[PDB]
Amino acid sequence: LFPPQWICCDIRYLDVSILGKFAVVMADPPWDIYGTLTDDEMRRLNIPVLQDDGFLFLWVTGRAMELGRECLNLWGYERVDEIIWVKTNQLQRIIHWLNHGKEHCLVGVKGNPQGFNQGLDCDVIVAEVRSTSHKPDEIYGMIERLSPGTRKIELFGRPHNVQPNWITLGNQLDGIHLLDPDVVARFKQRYPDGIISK
Amino acid sequence: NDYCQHFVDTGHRPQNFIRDELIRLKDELIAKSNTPPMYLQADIEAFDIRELTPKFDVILLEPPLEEYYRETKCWTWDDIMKLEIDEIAAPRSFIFLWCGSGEGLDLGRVCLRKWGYRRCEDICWIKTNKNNPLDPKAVFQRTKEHCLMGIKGTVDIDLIITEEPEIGNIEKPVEIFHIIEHFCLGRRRLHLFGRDSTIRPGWLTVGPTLTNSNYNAETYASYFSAPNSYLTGCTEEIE
Ligand SMILES: CNC(=O)[C@H]1O[C@@H](n2cnc3c(N)ncnc32)[C@H](O)[C@@H]1O
Repeated sequence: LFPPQWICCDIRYLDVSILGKFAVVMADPPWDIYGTLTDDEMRRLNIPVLQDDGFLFLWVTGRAMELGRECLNLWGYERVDEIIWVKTNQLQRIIHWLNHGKEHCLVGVKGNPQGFNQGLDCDVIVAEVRSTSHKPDEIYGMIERLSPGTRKIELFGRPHNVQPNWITLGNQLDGIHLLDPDVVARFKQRYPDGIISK
Repeated sequence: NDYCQHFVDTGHRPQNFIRDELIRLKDELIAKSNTPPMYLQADIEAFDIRELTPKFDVILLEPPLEEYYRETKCWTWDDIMKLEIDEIAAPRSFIFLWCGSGEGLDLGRVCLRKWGYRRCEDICWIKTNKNNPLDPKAVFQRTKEHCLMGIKGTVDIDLIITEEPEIGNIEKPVEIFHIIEHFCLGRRRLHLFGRDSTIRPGWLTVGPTLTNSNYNAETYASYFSAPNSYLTGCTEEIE
C-alpha cells in the first residue's frame, strides 16, 4: 500500500520479521562515536531478515565509517558504492585535523537484485543542510529512480522522513500507521494487544 | 533545487554547482623550511623499501590502480597490501593513501590497519564535469576519489573540488600537497609512486617512471640532523 507508513518503536526490540522483504533498506543509526546504540546492539540488529535481494543505504560518521562496514558485512552485504552528501548553505557554498564538508552513506548489495536502474544518479549529493541529524530529501528520489515502485524501509527515521513506498521505524515517530494488509495482519498476529517490549 | 534530478535531466553533476585572514605566512614558513626536492627511480615491487631512510613523518601513497585506466604496470590491492610500509614509518607518523572509488575504499582501510594506522580523515576529491555534461558492481555513476589519512603513534576542509581530468590523465590534484603541508606534521615526507611531474620541494619522491634520481640516504638524512630533527615544517629555520 503505497502511502507513508510508520511504527514508533525501539528497533532493538521490535520483531521486524512481521514486516516482509524490501528492495531497499536505509538506516541513519545513532552510532556510539544522545540516545545511542552500542556496537554490539548495532551488530545484533536483525537487518538480515529484511531483504533477500536489494540494496542497503547506511549513513556513517567518524569511526562508524569502519564500524558501519563491519555491520554491513556481518549483515551479509557487499559495499559497492559510497554516496557523499556535500553540505551547502542557501547560497550553494560549503558549510579534528580537518573541517568536515560532507557526510557519507555506504551502499551495500545483498543477493542478486534484478530490474534496478543502476547508473542513473551519480554518487555526490549537493543539498541544503536543514535540521540537525536530518539527511537530505534527494536520497529518496535517487532511491526511487534506482528502484521505482518497490517497497522500502527506513530505520531510525523521524516524522519528516515518512515517504510513500516507505515504512519508517523510529522511537520519535507518533504511534503506528500501517496500511499494507499483509503487514497489518502479521502485526496483529504478533502483537494482538499492540505492545512491544521484548 | 534538486541537483540529483537535475543531473539525470542534463548530465551536469551536482558538484558543478558548488560555488568556491591571509593564512599566507604559514605557506611562506613551509617554503622556507622545505628540504630541496629529492627523487629516486625505483621499481617498488622489486625494491627493498628499507633502503629508504630515515623513517618518514609523512607518507603519501599513490599506487596506480587499474581503475585509473578505464579508457586505457597497474597495482592490485594484493600488491599494495604487501608493501612493508610499517618498516619505514616513524613511530608517530601520518599516511595519505589514494584509494580510488571502488574496492579500494575497503581494501585501503585494511592496508592502513595492517601497517599500524587508524584512519582520522577521509578526504574526497570531487570531480566536476562543467566541460563535458563503469564498474559492474556500481549502483551509481562514480564522480569522486578518496584519499584516506591515517595516524599512528601518539584550516583546511576534507574536500577537493576540481574538474574531471581528461582521459588517460592519472594526476591527482596538487591540492592534496597543500592540505598535507598545512598540517605541519614534520619534514620527512615520502611520496611513493610519484612521477617527474609530482616532484616538489620538501618531498622525497620514489617511483618507477622517474627518469632521473638524486637521492642519497646520507645527504637526505643530513637535512634532519640536529638541531633540525623535530621541526614541524612550519617553524622558522634554526640559525
Ligand atoms: C540520527 N537519527 C537518530 O538517531 C534517530 O534514531 C532514534 N533512535 C535512537 N535510538 C533508537 C532505538 N533504539 N529505536 C528506535 N529509534 C531510535 C533517535 O531518537 C532519533 O530519532
